[PDB]
Amino acid sequence: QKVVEVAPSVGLSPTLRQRICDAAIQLMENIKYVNAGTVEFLVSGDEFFFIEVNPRVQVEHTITEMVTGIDIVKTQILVAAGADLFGEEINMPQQKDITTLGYAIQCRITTEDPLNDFMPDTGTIIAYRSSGGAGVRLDAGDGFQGAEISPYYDSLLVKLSTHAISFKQAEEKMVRSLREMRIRGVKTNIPFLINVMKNKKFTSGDYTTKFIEETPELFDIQPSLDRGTKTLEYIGNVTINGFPNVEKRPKPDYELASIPT
Amino acid sequence: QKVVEVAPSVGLSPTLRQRICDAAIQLMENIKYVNAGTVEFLVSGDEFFFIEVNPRVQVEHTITEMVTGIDIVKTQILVAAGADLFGEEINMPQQKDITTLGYAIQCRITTEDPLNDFMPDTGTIIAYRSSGGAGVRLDAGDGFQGAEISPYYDSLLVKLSTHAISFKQAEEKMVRSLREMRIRGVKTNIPFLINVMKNKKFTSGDYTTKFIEETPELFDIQPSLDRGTKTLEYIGNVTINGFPNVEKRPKPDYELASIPT
Amino acid sequence: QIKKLLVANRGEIAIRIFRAAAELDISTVAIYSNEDKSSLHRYKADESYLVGSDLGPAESYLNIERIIDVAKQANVDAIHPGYGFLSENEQFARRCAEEGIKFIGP
Ligand SMILES: O=CCCCC[C@@H]1SC[C@@H]2NC(=O)N[C@@H]21
Ligand SMILES: O=CCCCC[C@@H]1SC[C@@H]2NC(=O)N[C@@H]21
Repeated sequence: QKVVEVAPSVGLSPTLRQRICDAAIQLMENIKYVNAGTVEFLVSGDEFFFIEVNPRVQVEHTITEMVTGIDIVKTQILVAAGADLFGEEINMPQQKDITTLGYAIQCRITTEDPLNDFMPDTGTIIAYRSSGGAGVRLDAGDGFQGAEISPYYDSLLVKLSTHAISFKQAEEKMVRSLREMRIRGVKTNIPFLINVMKNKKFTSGDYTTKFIEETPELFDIQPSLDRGTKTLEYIGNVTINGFPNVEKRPKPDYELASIPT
Repeated sequence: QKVVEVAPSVGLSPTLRQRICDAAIQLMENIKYVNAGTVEFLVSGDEFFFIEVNPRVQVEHTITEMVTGIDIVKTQILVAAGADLFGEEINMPQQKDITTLGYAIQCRITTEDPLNDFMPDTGTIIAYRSSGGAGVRLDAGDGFQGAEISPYYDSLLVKLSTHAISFKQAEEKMVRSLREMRIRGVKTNIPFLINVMKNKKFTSGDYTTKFIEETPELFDIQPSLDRGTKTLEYIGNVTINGFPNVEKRPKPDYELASIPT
Repeated sequence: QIKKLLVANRGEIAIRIFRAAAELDISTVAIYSNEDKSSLHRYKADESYLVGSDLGPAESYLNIERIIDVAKQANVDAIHPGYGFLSENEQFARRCAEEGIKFIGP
């Protein structure tokens, strides 16, 4: 289960990544591929292997849009209309000029309770704030200040994605939204993505596929008391049902006491 | 009024902008300049002119961040500490590693009413929805939930910037995004903004600061039949003040025998 | 040459495609199951149709022929399968063709 994606790769060498992208155009050139398509590979040192091929867009296309400035999805729709990718409708820069500018990261915020082995939680969403600002991309899914997520589907509140000149800049900046996020009503997985985001083994950029299993210090102790929620709850109780002791009338008017200091 | 900002310049040839930069840099390193700074030129043919310096950030710094991938306001702060530009901290590329990948546009969403002399509107916001997705950047201003905006400050609700490899593509991105926004309870400048975006003579790139003045039809603004809003006004009205000839009873649709078809 | 586009999918990616489609001045049709009654994505498209009265879980997004039903009934020139349902279904791809609906993909 893919948890977090980076564009482009890191630490992984510049020749290596060259021969892999070469190899990608090989397979697809050879069989005359058409539309968006992910060539999968597996990297063991200066050595890779083919795995499979996803013959459609991916969840993590975001990433590749942000480091090259190509709308993949809009392009799909123009390809299927007949577009030359080097005509005036797509504006594909020829392969030689296509670049990456910096590093981007995606993580999908879901309703998986990491306190309960990532069981999708459901119900109404009754408080919702996303983020925004500098090279922060947001793709809304199921989540809005209104209504509810059902057990039937891939839980995914928000695709959240960040972008900077340096990986470590993008990691900070991804952390900083994850926290601004404010979802209430359904538990979520943010707390676990934060710890992934802020792991030393992450930035160093040399992370294996077993990154996760050999790091127990990712599933970690804090349920969060509902600080101001418990407070709205007290206030709302007293207001409707009175305070047991005290002439249950409206809130009396009070002379403002300037307070010496 | 700076109304719409673009980066970089569509209308300048390579060697002009290269000289337009060089000049600015000439000024700034000649007098020791430190931190963020903007040098303004007026441009007629193949000749710049120096106009002013802005010794800080400007609203439209985001547009530069989008195409250089360098966080301007971040660095400001790093610089104030004492960090170096090309050191671990700021990770600024050397002058000839810096580039534009793509083009970005900035729009500032205000409550300035176009039909009424660009005069800031006042009051509570009764509906607020924004944007997101490919190429969209949003910097929160005054708008949310149910802010009252006051007549005391520059009304700026959202800063909206978009980003793609083609300039046209950034435009048609802007217009998507503008058309998505819902701000309710105040007038805004969205339609005027839509109306500059759509304009051939802005898409052409070749535009002068005489643009808005010699394009009168920017002000041609039809309000469309916003069904949704109107229907809520009607239901609200009847719910509270009832119907003419009709007595206030418990609301029918009271046979679950639906309708033969 | 695409005037009207349908998305055989739900959630972020239907939304992603709808935004993409608008950028291109193409009308959009969405589709939803029952329990997707109040999904964001259903509200983000120019047009929206229930996929059949009777279908439950995911079965509602995997029904090749009924999605085509909606597709034909609404004058659609192309379908974007998105990812995760019929995105990778030969049947769907093939049947789209036979009916003059452009399958977006390979
Ligand atoms: O009457 C119901 C509203 C909730 C009352 C709770 C407050 S806390 C202080 C005071 N002492 C109590 O045992 N109950 C009220
Ligand atoms: O004052 C009563 C509430 C207003 C209801 C307005 C509706 S619109 C159709 C019909 N024509 C009227 O003059 N009033 C009702």
